[PDB]
Amino acid sequence: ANAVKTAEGVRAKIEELKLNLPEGMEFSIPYDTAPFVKISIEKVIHTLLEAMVLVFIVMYLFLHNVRYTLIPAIVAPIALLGTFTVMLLAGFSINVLTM
Amino acid sequence: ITLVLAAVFLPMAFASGSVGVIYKQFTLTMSVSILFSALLALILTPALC
Amino acid sequence: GATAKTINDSVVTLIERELSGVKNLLYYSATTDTSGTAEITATFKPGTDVEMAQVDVQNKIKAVEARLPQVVRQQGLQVEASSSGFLMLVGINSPNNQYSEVDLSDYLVRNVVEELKRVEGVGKVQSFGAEKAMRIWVDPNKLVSYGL
Amino acid sequence: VEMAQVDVQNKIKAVEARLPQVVRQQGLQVEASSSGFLMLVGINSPNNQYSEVDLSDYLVRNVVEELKRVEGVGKVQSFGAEKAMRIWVDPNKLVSYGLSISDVNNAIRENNVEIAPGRLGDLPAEKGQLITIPLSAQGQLSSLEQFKNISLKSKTNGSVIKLSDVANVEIGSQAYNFAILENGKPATAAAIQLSPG
Amino acid sequence: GATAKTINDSVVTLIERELSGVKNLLYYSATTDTSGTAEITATFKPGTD
Amino acid sequence: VITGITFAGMKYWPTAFMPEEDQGWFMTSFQLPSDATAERTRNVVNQFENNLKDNPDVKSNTAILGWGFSGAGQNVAVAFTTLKDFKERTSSASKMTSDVNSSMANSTEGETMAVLPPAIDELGTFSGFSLRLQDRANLGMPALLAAQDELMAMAAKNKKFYMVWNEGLPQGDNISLKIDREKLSALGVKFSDVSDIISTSMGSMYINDFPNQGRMQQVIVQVEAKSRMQLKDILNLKVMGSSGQLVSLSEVVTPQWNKAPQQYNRYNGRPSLSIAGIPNFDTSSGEAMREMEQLIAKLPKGIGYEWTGISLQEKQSESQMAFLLGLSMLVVFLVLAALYESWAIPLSVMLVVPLGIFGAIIAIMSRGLMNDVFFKIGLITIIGLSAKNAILIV
Amino acid sequence: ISTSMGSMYINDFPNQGRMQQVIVQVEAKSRMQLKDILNLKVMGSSGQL
Amino acid sequence: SETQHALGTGVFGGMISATILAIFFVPVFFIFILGAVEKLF
Repeated sequence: ANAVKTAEGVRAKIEELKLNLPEGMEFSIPYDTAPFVKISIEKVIHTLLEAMVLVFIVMYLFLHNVRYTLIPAIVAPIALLGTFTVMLLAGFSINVLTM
Repeated sequence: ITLVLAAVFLPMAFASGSVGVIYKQFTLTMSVSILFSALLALILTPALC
Repeated sequence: GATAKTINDSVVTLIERELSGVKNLLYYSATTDTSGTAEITATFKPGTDVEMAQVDVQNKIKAVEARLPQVVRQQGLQVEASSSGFLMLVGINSPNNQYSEVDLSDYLVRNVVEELKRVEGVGKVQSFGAEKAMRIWVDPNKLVSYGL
Repeated sequence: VEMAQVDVQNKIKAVEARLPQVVRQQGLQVEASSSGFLMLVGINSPNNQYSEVDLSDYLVRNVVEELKRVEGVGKVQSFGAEKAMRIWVDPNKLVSYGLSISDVNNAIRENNVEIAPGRLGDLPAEKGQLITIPLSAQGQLSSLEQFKNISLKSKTNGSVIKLSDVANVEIGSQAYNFAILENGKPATAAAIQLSPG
Repeated sequence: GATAKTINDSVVTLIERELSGVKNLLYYSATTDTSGTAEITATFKPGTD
Repeated sequence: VITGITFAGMKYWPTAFMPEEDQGWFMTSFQLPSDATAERTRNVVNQFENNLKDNPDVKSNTAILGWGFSGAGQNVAVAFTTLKDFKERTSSASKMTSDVNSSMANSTEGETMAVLPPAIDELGTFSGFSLRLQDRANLGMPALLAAQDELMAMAAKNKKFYMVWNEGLPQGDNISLKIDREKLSALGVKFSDVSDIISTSMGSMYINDFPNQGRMQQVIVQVEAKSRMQLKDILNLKVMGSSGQLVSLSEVVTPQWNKAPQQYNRYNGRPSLSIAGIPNFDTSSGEAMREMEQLIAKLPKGIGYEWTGISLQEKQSESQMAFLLGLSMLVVFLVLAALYESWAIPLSVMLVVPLGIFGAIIAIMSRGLMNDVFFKIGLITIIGLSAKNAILIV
Repeated sequence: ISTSMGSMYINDFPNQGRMQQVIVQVEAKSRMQLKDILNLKVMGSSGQL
Repeated sequence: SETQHALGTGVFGGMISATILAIFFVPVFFIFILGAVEKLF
């Protein structure tokens, strides 16, 4: 099962039950491990974007022109989109290792 | 080069234990990425140039 | 009705012997204490169907049911999928102390635990409290004095 | 086979409570077909020193467990009798003291019992408790002499007697229906199957 | 030979407590009437075995 | 020469399995001695909370008293300490674990171990090596515990480990009443009476359900807490007799105190004891486990060991590195031979892999990173990329 | 009739760490002929076998 | 960042060394291997 889905469902249901709580009783979530997963995924995505930017700068300083560099640049996103399609077809998930 | 790089990653996908699952992600992702990039290199880049 | 040693001798050892047949079994361990219960955890090969393993342990553990102590048979054995870690801790607390631990636990079990189990993907909800019940604290001296 | 067996288990559970009490006590044994057979390992007593029950006990306690430690060995199954305690009562002696077999059953059922262990200092506990200690008692009997010393009361005259007086107590077979002989002498055998794949 | 309330309190609720935590469940209903019989139905997600 | 240096570095450099990362929370386990009530464990947990109140780096601190990942009882507690966000927090959670251990070692009654979350979501409960010390020659539980004491003594004087301990309930004392059946029958008291008065003295007994506020709840009858706190209370439980004169238990039961294990653990069908350890910094998880094996080698005959959890997977990973790294190169050689219709041209392309390893191995050495799975993946990637570069010219 | 001629399972006892059945039956010498069976004595309310 | 460092340092060093040493060794490997093969047969 996916941790993020379970955590969001638990929190949504708790929010729903806050209406029926008797006065003087309060809910709390002292310990949740869900956020770190999102933080790690976002950090990996940011690192990927920085890698694309650096690769583009490298191809620019060697090819000397934006027109030349745009040709190889657009290959990368399309290949990754195809990989996303293949991951959906096979059953793999978006995890830190895949990214 | 495409075939070499794609073939390099396959063997470690069939490993045993947790490391097998760990290596499967990298093998699938990188091999499919390289194959799609090679397909685009012989298809899109010629027309773009 | 048994001490840790007795449970180990007549329950844990008997049950653990049937694990050899189970397919895709990596290792198996067992733990018992002076609590009247024993837990046998079997680990399987990475990347395997948990439900199939559960049913194939349930089938194998019946070989010793006849040989298992007669007292153990009635209570039965529970085979279930096990996770080693927690995901969320949902708590109820009273800032004003209006409700005590007993009342908070009773409310949590009555109105929340079942609802949380309904959440998508939830595997288990372990409540560290208890429900309310009628406790009769008997004094042996009075009973023996009255002949009861 | 696993799912067929599970379905059988699930369906037979409905009518378990309506079965005879003795049948429920001994239990219903559900098992799929072998589907695997590697070899048979047998123990025999050429000297005739030991009986079938002793051979089966020595196979179960000292041999069966080790034989499953070999790679590829699974479901080692014995074909021998299981030891048990047996009380052979004498009706003539039973009526000599005016007793009945039901009295013997009641006496053995009452004197031989399991005492529930507990903990001194268990929760809830009186404030100021410093130590909690487990405590247990032995109610069951483990030796023949204890079972022979079970006390009964003569109904005719009231003189206390013992289960030894009205019965012979010995460790024998749980059932005597089947016997196994190797070349005409006591023996036991166990089938060793093959683990899947 | 009992009221609907007795069966609901002593039979339906107890089973429903455990029946909530079953995989692939979509919903579950329970019905008790004045015949001594109670029926608890559990509808699972499509495609479940 | 370069190939020889690479081979030596690959063989003799320390190895690990997975780098550890700060996930923003840690776990503290408290294990008071066996003769401990809830009050003492509560006092220890309260001291831990009080110490953690001064830290400006702790967001939430929940404590579960009575439950532990290794056992359950009145001397076991587990506390979850959540840590604030890294941007607003400068503590390096490992430093908090170390500081908690140091603070709780000096003035606490029982063991208090603060540990980091495991690298993998469901492999183990701590961040360290887990081992099972097994009695493989029917040496007996006391012999296994003596071996366990010896091993702890040897591990406490080694620099390759930070803290090695045993995860489980401790050995403890017990009372074993012996009912004198001879005097029991002489006084005319029925055995069932004693078996039922002792059994119900300290044990909860459920009877029936009752409706409260529309819910069926249990009805439990138990002896009052005052009469089940001391041995004299139970031993003064009078029982009826044939003559009609009450007889106390003390007349018929002889108390006996004996020391024995409170928890029984078995691993792979053998009696076993579970041991956890945290490797010391400048030592990898493989280096620590190697010396753990060496230390266990000198233990008494008949005692074996077996790694479990994330140690067994680490060994599994280390074992198949050679086969994977050889078969990958063989696959590249075969593919190149198939493509270029030669057996010598692929050989030239396949002689650059050692150069690729030369530079990666030394980079990880310079940065101080161990030989983990990520390093192996990088090695495979370099095998591919060096072949690409060689092919471009060849 | 069930206990004298049929095996009666009453409880279990510990033999060297293994729980084993305890059974009661009549001796062999007293259950080989029909005459002995017809002489089996049953307790009565009046107190006479 | 620990996982990123572990995944990156080794491959960084390996690629640098591979490129720098290969650009000068692969011609040497080719000449030596091809000459030896031709001479042998």
